[PDB]
Amino acid sequence: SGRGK
Amino acid sequence: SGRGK
Amino acid sequence: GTLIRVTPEQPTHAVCVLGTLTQLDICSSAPCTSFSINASPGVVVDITWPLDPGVEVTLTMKAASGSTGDQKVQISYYGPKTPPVKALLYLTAVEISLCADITRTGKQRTWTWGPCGQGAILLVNCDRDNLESSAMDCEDDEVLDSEDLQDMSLMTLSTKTPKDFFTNHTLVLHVARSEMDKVRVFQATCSVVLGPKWPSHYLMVPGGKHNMDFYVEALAFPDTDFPGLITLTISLLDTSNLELPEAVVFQDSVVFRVAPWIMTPNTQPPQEVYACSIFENEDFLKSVTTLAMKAKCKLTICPEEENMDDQWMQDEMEIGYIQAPHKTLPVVFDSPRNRGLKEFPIKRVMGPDFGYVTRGPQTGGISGLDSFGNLEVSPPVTVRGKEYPLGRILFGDSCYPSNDSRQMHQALQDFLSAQQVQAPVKLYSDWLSVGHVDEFLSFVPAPDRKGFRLLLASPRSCYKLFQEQQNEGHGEALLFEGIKKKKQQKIKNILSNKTLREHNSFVERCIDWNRELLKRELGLAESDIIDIPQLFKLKEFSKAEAFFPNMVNMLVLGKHLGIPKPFGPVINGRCCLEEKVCSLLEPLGLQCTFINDFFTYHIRHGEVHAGTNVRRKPFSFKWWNMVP
Amino acid sequence: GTLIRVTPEQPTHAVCVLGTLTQLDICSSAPCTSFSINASPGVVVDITWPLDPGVEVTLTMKAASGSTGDQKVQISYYGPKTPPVKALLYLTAVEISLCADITRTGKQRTWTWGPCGQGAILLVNCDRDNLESSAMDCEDDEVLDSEDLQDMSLMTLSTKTPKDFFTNHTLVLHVARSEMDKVRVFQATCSVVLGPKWPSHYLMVPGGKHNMDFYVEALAFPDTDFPGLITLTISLLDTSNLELPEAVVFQDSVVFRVAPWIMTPNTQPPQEVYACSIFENEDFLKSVTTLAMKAKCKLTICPEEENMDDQWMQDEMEIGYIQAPHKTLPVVFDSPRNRGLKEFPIKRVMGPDFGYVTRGPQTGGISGLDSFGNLEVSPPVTVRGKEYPLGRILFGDSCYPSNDSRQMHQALQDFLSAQQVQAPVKLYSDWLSVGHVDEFLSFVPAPDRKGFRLLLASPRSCYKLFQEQQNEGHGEALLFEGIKKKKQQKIKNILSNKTLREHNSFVERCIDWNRELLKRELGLAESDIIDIPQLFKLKEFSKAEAFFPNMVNMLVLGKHLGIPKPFGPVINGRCCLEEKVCSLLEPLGLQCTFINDFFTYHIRHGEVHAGTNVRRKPFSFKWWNMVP
Ligand SMILES: [Ca+2]
Ligand SMILES: [Ca+2]
Ligand SMILES: [Ca+2]
Ligand SMILES: [Ca+2]
Ligand SMILES: [Ca+2]
Ligand SMILES: [Ca+2]
Ligand SMILES: [Ca+2]
Ligand SMILES: [Ca+2]
Ligand SMILES: [Ca+2]
Ligand SMILES: [Ca+2]
Repeated sequence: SGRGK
Repeated sequence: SGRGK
Repeated sequence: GTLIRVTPEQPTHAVCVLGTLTQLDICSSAPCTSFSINASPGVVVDITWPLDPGVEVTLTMKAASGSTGDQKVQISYYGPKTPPVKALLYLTAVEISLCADITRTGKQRTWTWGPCGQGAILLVNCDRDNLESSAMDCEDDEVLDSEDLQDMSLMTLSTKTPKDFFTNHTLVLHVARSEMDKVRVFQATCSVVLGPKWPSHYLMVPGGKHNMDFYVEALAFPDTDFPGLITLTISLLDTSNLELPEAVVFQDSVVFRVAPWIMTPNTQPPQEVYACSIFENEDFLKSVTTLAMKAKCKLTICPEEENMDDQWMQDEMEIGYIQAPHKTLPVVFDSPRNRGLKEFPIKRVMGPDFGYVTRGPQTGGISGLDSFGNLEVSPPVTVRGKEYPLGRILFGDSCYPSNDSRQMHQALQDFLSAQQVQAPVKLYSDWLSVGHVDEFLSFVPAPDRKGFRLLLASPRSCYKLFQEQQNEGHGEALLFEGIKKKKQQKIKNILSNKTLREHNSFVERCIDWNRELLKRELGLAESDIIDIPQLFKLKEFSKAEAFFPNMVNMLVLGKHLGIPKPFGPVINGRCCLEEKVCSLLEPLGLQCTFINDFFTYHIRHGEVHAGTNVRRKPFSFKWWNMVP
Repeated sequence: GTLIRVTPEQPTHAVCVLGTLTQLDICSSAPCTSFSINASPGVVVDITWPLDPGVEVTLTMKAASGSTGDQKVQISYYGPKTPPVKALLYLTAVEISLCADITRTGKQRTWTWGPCGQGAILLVNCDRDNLESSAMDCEDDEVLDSEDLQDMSLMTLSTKTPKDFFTNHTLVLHVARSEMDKVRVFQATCSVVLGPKWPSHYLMVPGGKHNMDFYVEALAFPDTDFPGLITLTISLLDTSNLELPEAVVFQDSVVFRVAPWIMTPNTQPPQEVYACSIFENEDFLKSVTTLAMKAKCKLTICPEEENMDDQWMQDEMEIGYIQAPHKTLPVVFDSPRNRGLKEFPIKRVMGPDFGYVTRGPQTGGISGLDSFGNLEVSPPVTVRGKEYPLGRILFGDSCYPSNDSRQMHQALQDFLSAQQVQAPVKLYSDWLSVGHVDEFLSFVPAPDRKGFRLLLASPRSCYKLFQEQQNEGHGEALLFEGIKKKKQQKIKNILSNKTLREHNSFVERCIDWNRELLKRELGLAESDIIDIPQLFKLKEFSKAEAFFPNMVNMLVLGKHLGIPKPFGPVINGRCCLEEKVCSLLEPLGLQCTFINDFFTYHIRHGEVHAGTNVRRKPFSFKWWNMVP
C-alpha cells in the first residue's frame, strides 16, 4: 500500500 | 398585548 | 531569521528583506583554518577570524537595492600556507511592509490589550450605507458606496525594490482558511482580493517604490466559535525557477481584533428615545415626548400598522455600539423575541451608520427571558481592584435549572460573554411572572460618590411608608384613587392583609438575594443603593407581578425620570408614594415625572421602561484599553 | 454574604451556614437613638452604640446547631428617656461543604493554573473497563464496573445540621445546562444524579452529621466549543412555606477542569511498540522485534486479516495520555485517515485503562496531512523565557492556502490547540508528496546540553559526503549495491546530475525554512541540531520523495535506533551513509540498527517510523502546574 494514497 | 406572553 | 550558506565552489545569490536577521554559514562548505569578510558599503557585517562554527556572522542592509545583486559579500578563506580562497555572495535588498493602525490612532505579530498594548481594530460591517437596500453592507463581495469605506480598516503594503524584481518574485496576500469566512479584503486603486472561500491572492506589484492600499471589513462578531482575531499575511515568493515550485522567502503579518458589541447604562447621556405608542394610548406618548425634549433627544415612534399591537419597545431590541479609532457607530441587538415589533430593528433602526446583529433561534425555542428588558448593564464600576470601565452586563436567570425554570437562550448568553468587555453577571429574575431584571432594578445618575445610584424595588420600604401614614392617622387613605375601574383599597386593610405580607416577604427575599449579588459582583456598598417603595403580588405559578404601577421600571433621560404613576394613597393633596420617591431622588437633582401608564401598560404587566427604549452616547473610554 | 433585618415588631428566624458572612440591619425597622446587642455564647457579634446605619454589625457562629433556633440575638433599642425596646433573632447554624481535590493531591470558586494554583481535575472517561463491550465507559448512564470508579473524581457533601433540619429545607445539586452534556455525576451508597438533560437533582439528606460521596466523569475533551471547565453547585433551599416557592438560602460550588490529551516525544522512554507487519515482510518485523526487546518493550502486532494490507501503523493513530492526581492512562487519538488500520485503535488499542478519542469527518473530506506521521511533539523546551515542560506539538502544513495546497483538517488542529499544554506549532511539509513532518525531522535523546538532538534530513550533508568520497577516489562507488531490482548509480553521476542537484536545492530550502522555524518556536541553537545526509527527488506535481531510504524516518527506542538501511556506496566494506550517521549519533551513545525496509516500505513511500508506532511513558511533570 502506498503511504500517501 | 401582555408583556410576558 | 535566515541562514545563508556560502561556498567557494559557487557564488550565492540571495534577497534580504529590510528589518530581518540574516546570517552566514561560513563553515559548512569551507575549504584552511581562518577567514576574512569584505563587503560593499551598503552591507553591515556584524561579527582575521578563526574558522570555528561558533562564529556568529550577521549581515544587515541599510536600504533597498536599486538593482539585483548590487550589494556583495566576499568571504576569503585563508590558511597557514594556502593562498586565499574567496567565496562570493550577491545580495538584493528590498522593503516589504504590511502596515495597519496597530497603535490605534491613524495609519510583534501579536494582539495585546491595554493602554500600552498593540494591534489594529476591525469593525463588523453590520450597518447599511447602501441606499434602498435590505441587506447589511458586508453580505456581498462589493464596495457599493464610497462612505462604506469609512467603516473599513486601512491596510497598506509598501514595497521598495529594483525595477525588475517581480520578474522573479511574486507576492501573495493570504488569510487562514479557518478565518476566511470572517473577513473580506478589498484592493484600492475596489475589488475583493480576500474573503470567504478566497483565502489567497497574487498581487500585481511593479518594481521600484509602490504603495498598495487595502480595505478590510469583518463579517462576524466575536463569539463562542471565534475569539475575535483575524490574521492577514503577505508572503514573498521566489518564482525564479520554471522547473520548481515557488519558494517562500519572507512572511509578515498583521493581526486585527474584531470590535465587540458594547451596551450603554442609564448613566450614559441619552440621544434618542423610542416608543411604539401608536396604539390606543396618547397621553402616555405625550408625556414621553415632553421628557425627550427636556432631555434634548431625537424621538422615534412606531405606528400600530408596524407594531402589530406590540407596545413593548424595550423588549425586541437593545441599542449598543461598536467602536474603532477611525469609526464608532450604534448597533442594534435584535432579540429573537420576534413579536409585533419583529420588523422594527431590521426595517427602521438598521441603516446608514446604524449597525445590526441578531442571535438565537428565530422560529421559536425562546422564552420571556430573551426579551431585552431582561438585558441591562451597570455603570462603570471597580470591584476589589478589578476595574470595569464600561460596566458589567446584568441579565436575569433562575437560581438553578429545573423543569419549570427559565433562562435566556444560551446563544445570547454566549454572544454576550464573548464580547468580553462587560463581563456579564447572571441575576435572579425568574421569580417574576415576566422575568426581567428591569422589574426590580434601575440605575440613575448622581452627582456624588460613584456617579450613580442603584435603585431597587422594595416592599419593606412601602410597608414602612404605609405604617407611618397609619401611625399618623391616615389608615383610611385609599390606594388606587384616581382610577376608572378599580377596587379602592385602604392602607389599613393592605397592612392587615397577612397573605399579601407573605407574598411580599418572599419577593423581598428574592430582591435581597440580588442586592447582595450586585454588591459582590459590582463592589457596591449600601450607600450606593436606594430602595423604592414597591408592593408585589403572586399569581399563576406563584410568580410575582406588581401590585401597583412598578416605579423602578422607569425611563431615565439624564436628570429627567419618567416614572409610572403609582396612584397611591392621597394624603395632603399628594400621593405619598410619589412623595416618598421624590424625597429619595430629588436630593440627587433628579426630576420625577409620574406618567399614567395604568390601563395601557401597567395592567398588561409592564411599565414606562418596558414601553420605551433609549439610544445613548458610547463611552469615551476605548474598549481596547481594558485588560479583561 | 447575607443581610438579616431585625425588627422590634417581630422576632426573626434565620439559618447561618458556617464560613459565611452574616450581617444585621438594625436601623431599617428601629423604633430611640442608641442600641445594644446581647447574644448567646455560640454567636460572635463583631462590631453602647449609636443607631447610625454606618454601623457594621456582623454575626459569626462557632458551630452547627443541635436544634433549630438554639442560638439567639437580642437587640435592645434604647433612648434618652425611653425604656429599652428589644428585638429578637433566632439562629440555626449548619455546616454545608461541597468538597473535591482542589489542591490536586487527595480529598475561591475559580480554577487557576500553576504550582500555587487551585482547582480539581476531571478525566474524560474514554477507556473501556467494561469487559466484552464495544462502547467507552462514559457513553451510558451507569457505573458497570467498580474499577471504573478509579477513573472518576470524588466529590463529597458534608453536612452537619439539627435532626429535624430537612423538614423545612432541601438541598439540590446542579450543573448549568450549558455544561450538562459534558459531565455525569453518580451518587455513591452508584446511580446517576446529574448529566445530559438532567441538570439538577434533589438530594435526600438526613439531619445530624452526614457525608455523601459523588463520583464525577467528564464526557468531552476541551475543544473550540468547550474551554474545559465544569461547575457543580449545591444549593440550600428553604421549603418552609407551603404557599410559596422555594427560596435559595445558600450556594456553594466546585469547578473542575477537564484533563487535556497530551502527546509524548521520542525522548520519553518507550513502553510498547506497534507494527502491523503481518503482511509480506518478515525480517523487517524480526528487526523491530529485536529492538523492542533491547528497549524492554511490550510488542503489539496487527495481522494482515485486520491490516487489510495497510502497513502504515504510524498513520492511523497517536498514543497520548490523560493525567489526574488520582489516575493517569494512555489514550489513543485515532486519525480520520480511515484506511486498512481503521478498526485497530477502536478494537485492539482502546480497552481497560486505554482511552480513546477521534476527531474530523469519518467518511472522507480528509487529506494525507491527517495521517499521524504528520503529528509529532518536541521534547520539553524553554523559549525566550516561556517554558514548555511537555514540549510543543509540531504538525505539517503548507506555507499559504492555495487551490493546490493541503492542511490537516481544522477539527484536528482546533482540538490540538484546545488541549493548551503543548501549544502546537505549524511546520511546512506540503512540499513532500506524502506531506508529513516525520519525513524531514526526528528527535532523539542525548546525554548533554538540552537532553535531545533535533535531527533533520539534509541534502547538503549527503552532497558533502559524496564529494569527499569522490575526492578520495571512490567516484565509481555504487549507490544501491545490495539490491535485487534497481539501477545502480555511481557517486560521480549522482554529483554530475544537475537536475538532481536542482531538486535537492529546492528541498534544502524547504527544510531550512523549517530549521529556522523550529529554532524560533523551540529556542534551538545550531548546537541542538544534527543534519542527516539525505537525498530527495521531485516527482508528480514537483513533490518530494526520498531518493534512497529516508533515514530520519527512524524508530527511536531510547538509545536504540531503528534506521532504514540506505544501501549507500560501499567503501572499505561499509556503506558510507551508515558510517556517517553512526559517526554523528554514536558520540551521543545512540545505537544504530539499519533495517532493510526497501521493497516492503521504502518503495511504497514511507520507512521504519512510518511502519511502526510507540506508546511512551507520560511526563512526570503535572500538566496543571503549567501556566500556558
Ligand atoms: Ca459590501
Ligand atoms: Ca457600512
Ligand atoms: Ca426579533
Ligand atoms: Ca457606515
Ligand atoms: Ca434592556
Ligand atoms: Ca458508564
Ligand atoms: Ca473507565
Ligand atoms: Ca480512523
Ligand atoms: Ca480505567
Ligand atoms: Ca506521529
